[PDB]
Amino acid sequence: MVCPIDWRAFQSNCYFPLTDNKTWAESERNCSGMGAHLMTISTEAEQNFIIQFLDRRLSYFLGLRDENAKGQWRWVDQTPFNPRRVFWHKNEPDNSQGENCVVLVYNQDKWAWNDVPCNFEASRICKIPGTTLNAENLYFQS
Repeated sequence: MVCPIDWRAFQSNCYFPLTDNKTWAESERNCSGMGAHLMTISTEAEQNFIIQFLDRRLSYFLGLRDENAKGQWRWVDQTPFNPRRVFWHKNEPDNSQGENCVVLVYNQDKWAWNDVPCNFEASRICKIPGTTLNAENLYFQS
């Protein structure tokens, strides 16, 4: 909720969109170190509000990880797989195989989850919890 500079405060979380080129592995790697995680869509509002900050052309990595077509859809954050909230793009062929990580892509003029090889580089969203309250002496040291 309280976050540095341009982190979009929403509810209790903060979401920062990046248009740089990173793999899902590197985006998870560059995130988390900031106390944040990749864009983990907890609510349909998380989605519908973040796509207002996202550019209608880039594809932004989400925190949904599967690591071998295991069926282990988990958000790298804490958020479990939302059974009521699965926003697939469509019956999308793409190229997804092996490791599969969903991104928010604007295609067919619709924002939706598109799962792509996590070794692919694309844009990303980083989400940090309102942990700034805990970072009082923490960041005072750091």
